[PDB]
Amino acid sequence: IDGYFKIYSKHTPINLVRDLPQGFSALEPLVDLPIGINITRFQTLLA
Amino acid sequence: KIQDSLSSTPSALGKLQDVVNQNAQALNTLVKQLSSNFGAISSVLNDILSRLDPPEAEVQIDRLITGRLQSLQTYVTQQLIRAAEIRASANLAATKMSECVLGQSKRVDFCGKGYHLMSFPQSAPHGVVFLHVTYVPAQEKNFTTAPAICHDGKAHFPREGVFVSNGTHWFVTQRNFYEPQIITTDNTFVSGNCDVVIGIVNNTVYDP
Amino acid sequence: CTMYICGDSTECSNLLLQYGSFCTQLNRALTGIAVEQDKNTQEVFAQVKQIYKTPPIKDFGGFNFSQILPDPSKPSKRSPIEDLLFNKVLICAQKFNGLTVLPPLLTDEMIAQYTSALLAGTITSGWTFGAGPALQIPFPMQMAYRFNGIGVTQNVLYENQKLIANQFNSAIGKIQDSLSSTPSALGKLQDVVNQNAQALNTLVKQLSSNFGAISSVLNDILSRLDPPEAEVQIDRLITGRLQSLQTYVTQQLIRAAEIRASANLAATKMSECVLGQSKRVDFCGKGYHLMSFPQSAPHGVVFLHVTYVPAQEKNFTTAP
Amino acid sequence: CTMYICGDSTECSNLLLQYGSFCTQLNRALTGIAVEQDKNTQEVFAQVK
Amino acid sequence: VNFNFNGLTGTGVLTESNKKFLPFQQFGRDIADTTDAVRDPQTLEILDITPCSFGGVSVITPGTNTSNQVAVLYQDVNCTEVPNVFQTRAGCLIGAEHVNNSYECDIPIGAGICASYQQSIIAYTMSLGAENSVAYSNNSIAIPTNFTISVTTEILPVSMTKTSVD
Ligand SMILES: *[C@@H]1O[C@H](CO)[C@@H](O)[C@H](O)[C@H]1NC(C)=O
Ligand SMILES: *[C@@H]1O[C@H](CO)[C@@H](O)[C@H](O)[C@H]1NC(C)=O
Ligand SMILES: *[C@@H]1O[C@H](CO)[C@@H](O)[C@H](O)[C@H]1NC(C)=O
Ligand SMILES: *[C@@H]1O[C@H](CO)[C@@H](O)[C@H](O)[C@H]1NC(C)=O
Ligand SMILES: *[C@@H]1O[C@H](CO)[C@@H](O)[C@H](O)[C@H]1NC(C)=O
Ligand SMILES: *[C@@H]1O[C@H](CO)[C@@H](O)[C@H](O)[C@H]1NC(C)=O
Repeated sequence: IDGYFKIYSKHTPINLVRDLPQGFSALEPLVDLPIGINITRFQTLLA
Repeated sequence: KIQDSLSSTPSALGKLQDVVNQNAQALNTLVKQLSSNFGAISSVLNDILSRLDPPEAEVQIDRLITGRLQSLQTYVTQQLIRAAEIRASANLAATKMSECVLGQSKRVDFCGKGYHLMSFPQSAPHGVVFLHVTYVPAQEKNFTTAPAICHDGKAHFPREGVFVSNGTHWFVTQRNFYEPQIITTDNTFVSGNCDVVIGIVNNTVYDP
Repeated sequence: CTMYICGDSTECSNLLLQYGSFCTQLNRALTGIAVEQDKNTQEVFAQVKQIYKTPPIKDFGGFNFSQILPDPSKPSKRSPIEDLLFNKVLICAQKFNGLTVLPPLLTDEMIAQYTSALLAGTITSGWTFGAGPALQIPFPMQMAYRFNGIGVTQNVLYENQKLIANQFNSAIGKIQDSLSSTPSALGKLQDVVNQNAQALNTLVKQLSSNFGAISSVLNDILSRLDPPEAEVQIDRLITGRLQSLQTYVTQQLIRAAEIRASANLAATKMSECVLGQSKRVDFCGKGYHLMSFPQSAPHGVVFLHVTYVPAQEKNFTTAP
Repeated sequence: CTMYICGDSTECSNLLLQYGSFCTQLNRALTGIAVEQDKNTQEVFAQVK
Repeated sequence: VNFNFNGLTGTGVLTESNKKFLPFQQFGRDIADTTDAVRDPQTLEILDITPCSFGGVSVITPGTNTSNQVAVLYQDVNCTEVPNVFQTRAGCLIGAEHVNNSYECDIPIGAGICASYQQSIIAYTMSLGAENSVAYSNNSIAIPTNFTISVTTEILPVSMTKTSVD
């Protein structure tokens, strides 16, 4: 958005086996990347 | 006292002097907005038309007219709210006129401070002055009371007044004026007996 | 107007002064409003010549009133149910933009003093204290006077006085429970406090409104614009913010007119329902009016109207 | 405000949004007026259970 | 002081804040959506920022027919910060001598203080209307004997100059 590539992350405990927990958390900003790119596609990297 | 107090004390008619003064200030204030610049090169309308030509004047004057129109609109709207307040006062004045002047009100402290008897209209500049004649208790006297009277075992209650504790000669008098009268069946009534009310002093009644 | 619109800016204040007397009529109007609240408050509560006090022994003819009258138990001279009303029903943040709140002439302790004195006056004097000097009178004969006034004979009161006292105390308990439990019960007062909170919060959000300007924040406008451009942008801000303040004041004048009508109604009810016995049916609450009780509230009054309401039905045949 | 002043126009409504809450207090006031007539009518006519 | 914190400008008094700001977040706002807290840009202390105390000034005076002595009201301004000074909830009133006698309100100040001219100008805790302990008891009745008739003038507006502004 508007010249920023903004990345958020959050680290919390979880206790579910197979689902998303109930409860609330907010993602804080880490760094503001000054890259004016057009991003429309992604792929997840696994090891 | 009204003649001397009003003749001496200028603020005695402050509620009317203030309403006339607020209308005078509203009009004088409106004139000061006619003397106000509002952002314009000049506040004087004759000077603006004498000063500017149509090709520049239409845009600059449209701006000046816009500002003066908001000022006049503000005057009229604010004047409408004040008029609503005078209108409400006028509704109060007309109601006060009809039931306090053209009648007798039983509403306590509605038509002046005291028990209202009558009012007299007086002409005033753009308003009315009411002379309210009211009954106001003055001197104090202490008495002992009782909730009811047990005469022959029946409980006697007053129709109109309150019992006075002379000390050996209890009397009943009208609520707003001490004038003791003998306790009789013509100014009291009998209903039920004295065995349930707490505090009856079982004094004597007369059967005229 | 000067501080709110051109806060801490001499150049902006001087530009605002080019609109003539708008600051003298808006400040005069708001001062008149503040004076109007001191006058209406003084009409409802400071309508009694002297401050009457109850005796240390609160023997009010078997009708307990320790619920509505102030308790020495609280450090404040406030009542317990009234304390519940006060607890149920930023000022720096408001002040910081020049929109301050003036203290009442009568403090909350002084409003409590008037409601205690006026309520004590009603209990000890009926209606005579509102028309002159206070007479002492016991409360059950006062009930007899008010029943006679409403066209109900005294014998019903005196024969069931213990039951009526129990019903009144239970009714007070019902008020305690209803107001503590039900939040919307105080909607008539919650709406006035809420309208004032919204009016000031709306006004500050209008201080956060841009109105067409390059920025809504006045300190940044003066820090960002030189007088040649600043004159146009500030004139835009003066028109928008001044019209917003004019709208605020207009809402306060119209709302004040409605509150004024309510205040005249409250003062009329105070005098005729509290300081007397009204014969106007359904004027002072639903039922036949006996008496009313003032209670202090934030910027307002709560009336406890004691009314006679028929319950059980019975059919009879009649004749003219 | 959107329909009357910027009727069926998103660009005009978006421009109108620059005046903050004037439409929330005008629509709130007029909604209060509508509620006000229902409240007054209910006091005058719906005064019987 | 007049402050400038990373572009945030204003005049006020700087105090220490106890808010737990997260590491990337630098300042806060109130319900009014105006700034009320700042992280100092050089040392990482959390500060609250408030403006300096101010308020209107009302002039307490007898009329010019009687005296030129006045008292000055700083409404909701603490005494200490001002440079017969009486501290009250409404503020510090300077030039009137505080007395212990309550009287009827003449020139109201606010928050329980009224002033009157008695001669000199005095400041006092307001009377709510003298004092009258009523001799109430469960068995005492008062009844007015002699009465007086008083006429009070109450003035109500009826009309206004009928202006018409074309
Ligand atoms: C009480 O009544 C008697 C009648 O015998 C009368 O003479 C007297 O003036 C009354 N008042 C007092 C205070 O005794
Ligand atoms: C009157 O009251 C007295 C109380 O001292 C009581 O002894 C007496 O029986 C009562 N008289 C009647 C007729 O009830
Ligand atoms: C006062 O009210 C309480 C209820 O909290 C009641 O128990 C008490 O009996 C009342 N006092 C009197 C003297 O009636
Ligand atoms: C004025 O300041 C002093 C200390 O700075 C404080 O103790 C006092 O309470 C303040 N006055 C008011 C009215 O808050
Ligand atoms: C006035 O009241 C204060 C506080 O009660 C007291 O300290 C003082 O001595 C009183 N008298 C005078 C003459 O100031
Ligand atoms: C009542 O008071 C008035 C004073 O206004 C006095 O002239 C009159 O004589 C008094 N009458 C009685 C009966 O005390």
